[PDB]
Amino acid sequence: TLTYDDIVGTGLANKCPTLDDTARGAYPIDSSQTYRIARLCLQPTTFLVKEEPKNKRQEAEFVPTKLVTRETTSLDQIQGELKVNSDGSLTFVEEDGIDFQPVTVQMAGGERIPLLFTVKN
Amino acid sequence: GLPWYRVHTVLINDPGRLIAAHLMHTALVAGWAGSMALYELATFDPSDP
Ligand code: CLA
Ligand code: CLA
Ligand code: CLA
Ligand code: CLA
Repeated sequence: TLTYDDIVGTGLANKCPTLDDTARGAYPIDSSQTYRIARLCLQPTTFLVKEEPKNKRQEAEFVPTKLVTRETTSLDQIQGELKVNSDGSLTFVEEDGIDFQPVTVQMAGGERIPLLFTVKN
Repeated sequence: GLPWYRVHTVLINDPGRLIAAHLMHTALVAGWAGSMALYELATFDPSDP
């Protein structure tokens, strides 16, 4: 129900679709039905950079980082056949879609650590 | 002919100019604090406590 001229600017197009609390109602998978996924979206919030542990060998760490490039982070519009193989488990094989958003978070120190948030292939 | 150590004596009386003096050795110190403070800060490494 929302137009681009209605959603542009909110920095909403980077946050993706919710499902209201009428959930927990399982989807009836067949095994007699082909089934595919439509725009699988991964909106993120927590980026943690495993701290290059100092020479000492006691539990390496996973520090929290500050986001830099505003909102250029989330990824969606991912589609792919959703396989229903033996033992009734579902396997989703992505064929294409926007999934390689390049983000750069600022580490504990002043480090600028850039990764390529992606769920490709 | 007033020798240098005697030159800072100038004031002694005239607390006015003197206030501005302490008013300085004070604005000169404070500075040095923030100063090297920045400095040390420009070099302290946190990487490992
Ligand atoms: C209410 C009475 C009162 C108060 C609170 C003070 C306070 C002070 N006097 Mg002082 N003084 C007083 C009466 C007072 N005096 C009287 C009656 C005489 C003789 C008649 C003097 C003669 C005297 C001498 C010779 C000196 C002082 C100095 C000082 C300062 C020493 C510490 C300082 O450098 O910190 C640093 C201060 C701050 C970081 C902030 C304080 C300044 C703000 C709070 C005041 C507001 C700015 C503006 C309105 C000017 C205020 C002037 C007024 C507060 C004195 C300190 C601010 C020393 C000094 O500071 O000289 C520069 C100094 O050498 N006084
Ligand atoms: C404990 C607090 C304290 C005290 C009591 C003093 C007292 C003094 N300071 Mg001072 N100062 C301080 C903290 C203090 N300062 C801090 C934190 C800074 C920031 C760096 C300064 C920066 C400063 C400057 C730029 C000057 C002073 C000066 C002075 C003197 C004013 C008149 C005079 O020199 O008397 C008599 C003072 C002496 C005869 C000098 C004694 C100092 C000796 C111990 C040092 C010997 C040489 C030096 C350590 C190494 C040489 C370096 C090279 C350039 C030759 C006075 C003795 C003025 C001064 O001429 O010398 C003090 C002056 O120009 N101060
Ligand atoms: C009011 C605001 C303010 C605040 C919050 C600070 C805070 C600080 N200053 Mg600082 N500073 C100030 C104003 C201030 N300063 C001003 C106005 C000047 C110049 C006029 C300075 C000049 C200065 C220097 C040169 C240095 C600092 C430093 C510091 C840091 C350590 C100092 C400390 O912990 O001493 C702890 C101990 C005391 C505060 C007291 C020690 C002195 C006592 C023992 C004198 C006794 C008084 C006498 C006995 C009175 C009679 C007692 C009677 C009541 C019984 C700290 C962050 C140090 C630092 O590393 O920062 C970069 C440092 O080297 N400052
Ligand atoms: C504590 C603060 C303090 C203050 C406000 C004063 C103030 C004064 N002292 Mg003095 N004095 C002090 C501490 C202080 N003194 C101490 C601790 C000592 C023994 C260590 C002396 C020994 C002394 C002597 C023998 C004489 C004075 C004299 C004086 C008066 C004029 C001298 C002058 O300014 O030379 C001018 C200062 C210079 C031209 C600076 C050059 C000297 C050195 C090379 C400078 C080095 C300091 C600078 C490079 C950086 C400072 C760093 C700081 C940490 C010291 C003046 C009222 C004179 C006086 O009034 O007659 C009795 C005098 O003859 N003082």
